[PDB]
Amino acid sequence: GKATCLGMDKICSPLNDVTQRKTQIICTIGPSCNNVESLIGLIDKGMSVARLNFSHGDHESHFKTLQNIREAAKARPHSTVGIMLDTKGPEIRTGMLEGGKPLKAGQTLKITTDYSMLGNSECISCSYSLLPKSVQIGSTVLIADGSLSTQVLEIGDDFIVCKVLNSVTIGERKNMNLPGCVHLPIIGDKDRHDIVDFALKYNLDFIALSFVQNGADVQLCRQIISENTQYSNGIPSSIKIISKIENLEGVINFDSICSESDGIMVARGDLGMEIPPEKIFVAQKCMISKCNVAGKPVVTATQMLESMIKSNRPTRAEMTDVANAVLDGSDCVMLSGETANGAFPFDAVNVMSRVCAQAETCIDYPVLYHAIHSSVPKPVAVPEAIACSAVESAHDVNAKLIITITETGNTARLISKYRPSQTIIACTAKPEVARGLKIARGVKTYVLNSIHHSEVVISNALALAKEESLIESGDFAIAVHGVKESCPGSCNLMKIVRCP
Amino acid sequence: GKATCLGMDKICSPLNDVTQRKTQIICTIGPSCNNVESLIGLIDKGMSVARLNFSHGDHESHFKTLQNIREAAKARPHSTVGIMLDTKGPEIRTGMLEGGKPIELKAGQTLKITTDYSMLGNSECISCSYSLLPKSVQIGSTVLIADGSLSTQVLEIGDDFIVCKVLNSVTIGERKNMNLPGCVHLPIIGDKDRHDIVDFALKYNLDFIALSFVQNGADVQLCRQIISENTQYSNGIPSSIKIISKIENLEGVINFDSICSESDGIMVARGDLGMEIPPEKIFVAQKCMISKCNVAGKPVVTATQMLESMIKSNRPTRAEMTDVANAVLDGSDCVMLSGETANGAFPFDAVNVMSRVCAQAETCIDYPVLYHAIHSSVPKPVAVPEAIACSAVESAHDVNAKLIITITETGNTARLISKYRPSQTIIACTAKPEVARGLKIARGVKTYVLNSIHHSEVVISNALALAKEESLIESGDFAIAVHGVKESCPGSCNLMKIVRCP
Amino acid sequence: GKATCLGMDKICSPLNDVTQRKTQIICTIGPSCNNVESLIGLIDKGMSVARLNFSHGDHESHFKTLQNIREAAKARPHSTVGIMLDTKGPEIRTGMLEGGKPIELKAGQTLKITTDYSMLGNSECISCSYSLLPKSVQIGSTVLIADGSLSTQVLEIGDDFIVCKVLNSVTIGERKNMNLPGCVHLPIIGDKDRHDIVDFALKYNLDFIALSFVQNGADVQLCRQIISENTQYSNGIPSSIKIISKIENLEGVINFDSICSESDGIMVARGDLGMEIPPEKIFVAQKCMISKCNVAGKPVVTATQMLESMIKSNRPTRAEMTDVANAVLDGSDCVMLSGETANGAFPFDAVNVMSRVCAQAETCIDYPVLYHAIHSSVPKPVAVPEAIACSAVESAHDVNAKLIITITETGNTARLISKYRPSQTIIACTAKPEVARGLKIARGVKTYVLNSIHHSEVVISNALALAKEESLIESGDFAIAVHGVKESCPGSCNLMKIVRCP
Amino acid sequence: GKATCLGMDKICSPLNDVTQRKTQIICTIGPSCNNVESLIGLIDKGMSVARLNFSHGDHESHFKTLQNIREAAKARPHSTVGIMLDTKGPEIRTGMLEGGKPLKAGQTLKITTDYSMLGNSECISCSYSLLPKSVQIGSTVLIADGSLSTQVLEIGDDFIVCKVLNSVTIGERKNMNLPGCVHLPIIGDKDRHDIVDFALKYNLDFIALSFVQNGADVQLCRQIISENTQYSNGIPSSIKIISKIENLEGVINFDSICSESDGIMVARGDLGMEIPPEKIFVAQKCMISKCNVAGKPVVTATQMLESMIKSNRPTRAEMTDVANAVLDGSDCVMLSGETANGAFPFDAVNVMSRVCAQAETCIDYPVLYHAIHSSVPKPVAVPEAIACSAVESAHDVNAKLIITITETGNTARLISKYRPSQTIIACTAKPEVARGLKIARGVKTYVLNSIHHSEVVISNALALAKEESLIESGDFAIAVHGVKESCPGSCNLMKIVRCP
Ligand SMILES: Nc1ncnc2c1ncn2[C@@H]1O[C@H](COP(=O)(O)OP(=O)(O)O)[C@@H](O)[C@H]1O
Ligand SMILES: [Cl-]
Ligand SMILES: [Cl-]
Ligand SMILES: [Cl-]
Ligand SMILES: [Cl-]
Ligand SMILES: [K+]
Ligand SMILES: [K+]
Ligand SMILES: [K+]
Ligand SMILES: [K+]
Ligand SMILES: [Mg+2]
Ligand SMILES: [Mg+2]
Ligand SMILES: [Mg+2]
Ligand SMILES: [Mg+2]
Repeated sequence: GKATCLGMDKICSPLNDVTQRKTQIICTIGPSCNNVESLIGLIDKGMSVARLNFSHGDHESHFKTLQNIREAAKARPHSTVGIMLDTKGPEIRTGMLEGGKPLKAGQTLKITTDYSMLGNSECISCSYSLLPKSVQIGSTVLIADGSLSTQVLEIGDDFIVCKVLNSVTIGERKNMNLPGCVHLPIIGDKDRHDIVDFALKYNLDFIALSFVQNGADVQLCRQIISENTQYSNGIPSSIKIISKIENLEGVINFDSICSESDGIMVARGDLGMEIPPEKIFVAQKCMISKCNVAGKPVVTATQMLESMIKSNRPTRAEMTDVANAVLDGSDCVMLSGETANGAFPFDAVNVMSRVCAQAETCIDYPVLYHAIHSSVPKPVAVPEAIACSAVESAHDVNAKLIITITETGNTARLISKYRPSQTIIACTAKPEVARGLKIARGVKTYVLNSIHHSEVVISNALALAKEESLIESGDFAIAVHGVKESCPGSCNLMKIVRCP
Repeated sequence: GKATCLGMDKICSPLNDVTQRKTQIICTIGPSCNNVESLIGLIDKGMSVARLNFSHGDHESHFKTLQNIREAAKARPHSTVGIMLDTKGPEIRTGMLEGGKPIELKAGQTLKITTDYSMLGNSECISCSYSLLPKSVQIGSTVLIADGSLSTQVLEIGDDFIVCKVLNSVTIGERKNMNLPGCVHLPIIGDKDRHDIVDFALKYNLDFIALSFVQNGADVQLCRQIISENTQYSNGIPSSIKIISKIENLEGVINFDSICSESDGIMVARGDLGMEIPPEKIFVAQKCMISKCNVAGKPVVTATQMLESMIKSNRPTRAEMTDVANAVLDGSDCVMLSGETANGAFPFDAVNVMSRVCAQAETCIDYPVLYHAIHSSVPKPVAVPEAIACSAVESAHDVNAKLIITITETGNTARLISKYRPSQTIIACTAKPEVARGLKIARGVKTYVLNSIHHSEVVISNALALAKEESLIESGDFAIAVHGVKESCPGSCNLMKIVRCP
Repeated sequence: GKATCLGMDKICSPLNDVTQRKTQIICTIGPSCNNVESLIGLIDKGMSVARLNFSHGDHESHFKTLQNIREAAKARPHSTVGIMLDTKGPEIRTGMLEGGKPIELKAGQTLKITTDYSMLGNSECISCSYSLLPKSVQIGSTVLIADGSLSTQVLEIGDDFIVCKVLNSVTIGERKNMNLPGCVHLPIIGDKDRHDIVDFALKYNLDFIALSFVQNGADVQLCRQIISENTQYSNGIPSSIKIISKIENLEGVINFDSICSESDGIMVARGDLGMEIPPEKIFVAQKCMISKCNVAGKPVVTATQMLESMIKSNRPTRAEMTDVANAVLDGSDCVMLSGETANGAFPFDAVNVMSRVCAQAETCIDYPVLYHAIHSSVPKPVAVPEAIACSAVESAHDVNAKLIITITETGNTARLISKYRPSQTIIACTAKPEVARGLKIARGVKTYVLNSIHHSEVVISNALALAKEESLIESGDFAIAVHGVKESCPGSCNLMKIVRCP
Repeated sequence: GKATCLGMDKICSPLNDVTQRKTQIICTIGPSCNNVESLIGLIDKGMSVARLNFSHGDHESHFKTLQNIREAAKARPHSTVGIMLDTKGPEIRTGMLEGGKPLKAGQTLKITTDYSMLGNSECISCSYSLLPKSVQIGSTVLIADGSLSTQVLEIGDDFIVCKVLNSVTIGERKNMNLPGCVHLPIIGDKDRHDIVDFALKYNLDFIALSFVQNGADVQLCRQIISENTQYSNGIPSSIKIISKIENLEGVINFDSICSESDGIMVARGDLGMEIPPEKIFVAQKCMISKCNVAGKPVVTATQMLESMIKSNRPTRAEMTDVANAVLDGSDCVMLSGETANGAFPFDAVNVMSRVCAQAETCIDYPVLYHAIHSSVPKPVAVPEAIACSAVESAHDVNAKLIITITETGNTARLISKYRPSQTIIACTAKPEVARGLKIARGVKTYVLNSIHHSEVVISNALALAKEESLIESGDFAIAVHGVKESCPGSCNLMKIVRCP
């Protein structure tokens, strides 16, 4: 480690201190940060994308929250905020309890498939009616992100009984996992409805597709998008499909899924089920690596600052956990309970940002570039060659910025794949192109009315980047754009400019 | 990363973990595992080294525990257990609480801290071992307690006390450590520490001195002077006891290169590097120091308490396992259990978990990349043993050997092989038990203690037989054997055999 | 080697050499190719640079030849021809023979050598230009004649002569060069050489001074002082004429690093490094000096006469072609024809052969290995032009471009691109002819001279059109274009375009 | 180039001077060095292998020469000399002339298929009776190692007429080449006879198989060896087959030929025919590289010191030519006319040796080892792993020698493949194993009565190597051998010993 020890040589000196975070941040929006004032708070602390978990909320609160995010967005024109719909999918939920939270290690616990039943510390409810017919005796049934472990003793007609293996006092519409076993579709009636009549209807940027198990699941979601063009004038939506790997089937079929998807989302808590706890990091590190090579953005969806749901400070363990997620090659990190129903959403996003910024300094960039550069077969398409020259030139002359003028975001995604030390600024006229880039590592975006006068776009971008403390006068920047006529002809070029 | 994805390809198949842990494990010995039956329990779950924290216990319990470890050692002749004395040094401690029970401090509350150690403290007022506490703190100063779990800010400074605003909701017990601003106001090696080194570590022939709060090369040179001067208990030959320098402050990090060079090993804990290094920067220091050690060929211990939840629980968290795995991937030779073994409800389960996670994380190491990295760091020409060490590791990989055997009087070649970080378990065959124990912080070194090492053919036969009974190798598998010949080689020489297990 | 075996896979298929030579060619101008029609002949077969060896000719023939080269230049506007003055320097020459005819010396015979230059010599007695010849030789000393083709051993030393035992059966002509023991007894830059530089090279605005027998940096600094002091013929601006230091003795080899640094290029001949370096060691020196030049980014010329057989024959030998190929593979920017063009029977055929062999040897270069080698030799950060140069060469490879175009007022970026040794022909577009001519020793640089370079879009259009008519590129093929923008970039900048040939 | 410039740094210093040649040397035996005193002369100057070109000589002179080589061999017990039979094969020869040597550019030259005809400067003879029926008009016919070029004007019943393209005065049973066109077998009646009743009969070491065109040609030669066991007690001879690539067919089929053969022989003069002169080096460099990877010894058979047939000194061009042959990766070089019918055989071998020694110092060994090491797939057989450790250890501790005790020469051939800077000494009880190793780069051999006491073999080898100025007291040597019992078991090992 060379870059990591240059980091330690700075820790041992009096001096300024310069770090700008490139890892994108997803914030799960809920009661704790639902209003316009909180969402502006999250944007300032470094929210890249707003996540709506459609496992929670109702028709009314979903619409209200969308309006609040977009009102908060208008109050910060220099920050672009992506909006992600996270599908319910074939999840299984506990039913509601009598009053509040109930369970002691060694006890038996009954689970009924009558959801309309107020549960206690002996009998609880289950949303899955085929629960007895999809379980054997000795089967492990995990509850609440796999915090409560149980073993099935008895299987009835419309119930099961489970031996509790943990002392814990948590409940109320928490998730249930049935490892190795679930006769539910990946994209059900509700999910096809939520995609068409919310994600497509209100022109969202990301569908986080829950429990993806093979390429065909992603092809199905793409078919729904191409078939339902009613809310986009008859042009298929450019909304991005982020496949969530939540089970061993997904891991087995990763190569196919990763290829079909626009991105990948992995959580340690989900893979916990069928894959032994001491093996999960193997799967997570490999899938992230595979994504880095494929040039597909990967999100570490792991809840990594759990202590910050109740505390204003995290633990040292939690910071090391985030740092390793970044060093593993994560494009993007995610806050769940810390933002959605926690006491310190702003502090949680702030901590996540600072740790990410620090972990990014320990990346040996040369090693990483030459690794990815040698993975792509030659010859390549012009944009990918321009992308490489941008990243190479930037390093060679110690530029602080890479600016790309784009109608699609193609060149920005390609530059992001080569993982430069410099912040990427994607200058575009199309807001959905700007929002769509907000899971890509290191991509800030500037939304303009025109991109036709390249000299002016680069001038205005350098000026705005100056006011965002990304660059100073005399510093180098790489500018990248196409020319349509008299280049001669059409072309793509790369300028090494100086910030005035 | 290709080794990581070969790991994932196995997760998705019908087969049956075929993995042997190479990362060494230190177990802190205390009330929870003090007896002979518990210590045998720790050996079976994979204890490499027994740690005596001389911040705790008294003259009687220290000696009693030493006898118990060595009785447990006799009950497992095929496992070698190193014994480490961890010095008190210039630490600062909280006093006793009211007839026990851990107090629940609430964020926002005030906490008084007195210089009268003989005072039974409560959830408003606690004690401090350091009499110059008020004269070494300003108002607004952060004072960290219990491996920096409780953060507090000083409101008032009295004659012989301070008052502190608690910044955390947290539950802390008795005689926990305190950290104060600066870069240690006491001697590194005091009267007690020079006494503990000479009249315990040297007197009872221990294997490791874990030197607390090392701040520069001179601190290690001082400890070496004490060892060389005090030869009374070792017939007049300086003890070969190994000095493991603990980096517990920014001064130590600044002076690491010097410390690392002087020391036989290095010990780092995330919990100690609290203060002066911001929490979000510590991993930078820890990863760099571990890397530097890997290059230098000095064993490095991650002393971080990483399975804290297992002090009260039978199972760890998924976060804690990922934390251990990353410590191993970062390049740790050695991991450490503190509260999990010393005063916890599940010592055996804690060591078991640590072992299994370590074994899994080791499969994700890209070995070729790591070997060629370290091989190209050493300048040529080299000493014969280091050339033999490289050929052992190369040959082992080339023919897919399961074992590297070294017959040694010193442990020199074993330490060298360990530095090149082979996938194969190293077995150091020796007639000197202190050579065997001394190797137990070196990544991947198991040891076989014999009465003689004179007949090389027999030592290798017996080692392959023992390795067979330890499920390290099977019949028909290749092993690399490495030893010297004293006469008629011709002359003296060092050689490397590619043998087959019968 | 994989590029070499891709070459062999093409030798075994139905297709049709698609290859353009990048190695530059120097042609020595003399009686055999002195007229305007011959020089146009040399341009068409691939002459990069015209060499005037001022060891030969007189004031009149030098001026006449210069006019002929420049008239030939006007008759081929799309080809740029550099003009090189090769200094006499401290050389020693044989005198004239009896009304001509080359003498046949037989191994074992004696040969007398007199200090009376005005003496018509025979196959027993020849002349010498150096009056201190007897006073700078011992008995048994080896005296080499005609680029070290005739070896002789001194038997007797007289007042104003020596007698030598011939060691070779060989046929030598008039006014050939002599080499004597030591590490040059004359000035490097004499009265004649300072005169030839100022009142010919500078006076008539030549492009290269080939500085004979350079022995250290100070020799090159002296030549630079003469150029900077004598600005009379260039309006008071120091001439941008390029100094190519010739390493012709062991002193030069010893001091190479210094010489190479001071010089704009380097010239080495196997024939010169005769004596003090054993014949079987010369390739060691030549390969090393060429390598050093490749790293330093200074153009190096293999001045070795490699097609000697083609002075009398229409065809070369297979040995001579392998010799040229290896000169190119060794990393030569530039090759040279001497007798083959200057006084030979087949100048056009000689240049033609040199071109075809060079083109073939260039296909066997593993380019990736060569780029990453030179890229990792330069420390970061770098100047903008060198970063643009790298991106040009990388982009060119990545998208399989056939051309790299650079618009330049200096030739700076062209020289930098040339240093990274791309597979693509470089076209340096410039308004200054002396910038175009100055680039003609740089590997792979063709040049296009325009009246203006103000409209970048038009320069690139016209360059692609001209490159199309020179069979360098076809419609639909990619080209890299590289130039500065002076205003509204924003500001000034340097950029790289990936364009398509129409 | 690092090693090449360390060579130049030594050229510029006062100091000792230490080089030992590893490239093996083949000497073609003929009238100029036919007697016992000359052959001892060649051994001292550095002859590795004696070549009998069976295109020349008769039954009597072949046998006489074999006796002389073996008498010369007995007079130098510390030097092992391999003996190579070079087959006539499907070659074509000019007939004899009237008295002495005759031809002017532009003239016509008649060629008759009546071999029993004394030829002049208008009409010459040809050994190939099907010459008119295997040529078209405008076909190029090369004579005397392709020195005389001609174009065919007319084709008769039993003749052709050719336009001479060169002024040259050379003749008398010289070779003829017909590029692109020859209805002769690779192994004819004479060649099967020469192999069985000379090479096998008198227990020679190498068959240099002329004009090999594919794997099947080598398989045929191996069939002859396995079928004819009469002169070797019924055990197939371990004689080595060196396939000569003399035409484009051979180059096309190289991979197959190289795989089947024990070695490869390439001459620039032979490939000159069908492959344009300016392309030959491409073929030669590639085939040598391919051999280096495959671990098969390759001989540069090119006549490279032609000037030394008449002169006591070579040209600077000729030395550079030899040096490049070595740097290209040649295991072995060859003298033809320089030894066979030249004025200075001893000087020719001496020059070849000195140049080879110098060119070997310019080899960057690390680059070459890691190149070949990464070409072999793992896992490997024990001997190849021992071979690598030998070469690695040798470099790491700067050993001067690698000693291998062998019954087969297997480990010596493997060590030779990894191209160490150190001389390899193959200690063996079997002389034909010693002789068989003499084309392998850097292998000297010591023939003993026993190899059973390993300690004594290594002692005696270090002592002999001391007397051969290969090593001094205190210098390191690598020793490599098998142990049959009590290793424990059987094994192969590598010792780092010190020369006493
Ligand atoms: N849209 C929402 N409406 C109400 N509560 C929400 C919403 N989104 C999240 N939450 C709350 O915040 C928590 C954040 O966790 P998250 O990962 O989104 O859900 P889950 O508990 O299903 O894993 C949820 O558990 C829930 O208590
Ligand atoms: Cl943005
Ligand atoms: Cl052990
Ligand atoms: Cl040109
Ligand atoms: Cl030999
Ligand atoms: K969901
Ligand atoms: K302690
Ligand atoms: K000259
Ligand atoms: K033959
Ligand atoms: Mg969740
Ligand atoms: Mg502790
Ligand atoms: Mg000359
Ligand atoms: Mg021949």
